Amino acid sequence: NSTLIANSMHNMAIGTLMQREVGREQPGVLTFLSEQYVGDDTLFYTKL
Amino acid sequence: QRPERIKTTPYLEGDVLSSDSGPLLSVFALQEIMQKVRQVQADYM
Amino acid sequence: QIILDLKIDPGERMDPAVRMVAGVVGHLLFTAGGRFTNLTQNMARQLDIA
Amino acid sequence: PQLIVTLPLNEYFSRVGGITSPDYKKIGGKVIVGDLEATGSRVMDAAD
Amino acid sequence: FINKRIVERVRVGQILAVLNRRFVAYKGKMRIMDITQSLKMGTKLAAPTV
Repeated sequence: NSTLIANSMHNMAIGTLMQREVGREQPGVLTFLSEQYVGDDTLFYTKL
Repeated sequence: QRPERIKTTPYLEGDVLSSDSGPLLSVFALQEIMQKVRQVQADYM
Repeated sequence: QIILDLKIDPGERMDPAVRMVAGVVGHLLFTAGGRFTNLTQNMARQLDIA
Repeated sequence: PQLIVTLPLNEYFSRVGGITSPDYKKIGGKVIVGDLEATGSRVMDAAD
Repeated sequence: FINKRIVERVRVGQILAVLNRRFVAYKGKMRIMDITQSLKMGTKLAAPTV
């Protein structure tokens, strides 16, 4: 009864970890402007 | 055995979150200091 | 023998109310009197700003 | 028993039009699940 | 004609006669680091929203 919510929420956690690690290892190179989570699909609009 | 741990009211009684000791905290502090100095030396020339 | 300092990490975002409450707490959790100290002057300035 | 707990979240996440900036506190607008075909046109809703 | 001492015939007794500059060097047990990039390390504070 909560498959989609759980999946999108888990993807939110995954994206948070991804942003944290890319910020820690390579500071300032990539800045995230928008994050998009739907199903197992993930999208990012960023500035390089 | 020690009177200062006697609890007569439930105000000072609470849930247990975690537990630590000296042999863990000493190596934890050493690890923190070494990690800090290594990170500072690695981030800059 | 141990002095605290403020840490910032660009990869995280948090509710500013947490910072405000932490700034309130730091004024009565630590000691910076005339005998010894527990925090750096920069951390004291940050707590005052908070 | 699953429904008893999970009903309000399925109800809540149906809304659309949230802010998706990474520095925004609310996580409601981040999830695009449910934010599809609300207008009814593929070209209109996906103009981003 | 050039008024410079490019090539000179020098005796062996005065080979080491050109030691007149004062040089300053740092100990090998101390470190030298550049902190120019440390001036941009900072974080922003977001205004609270209701």
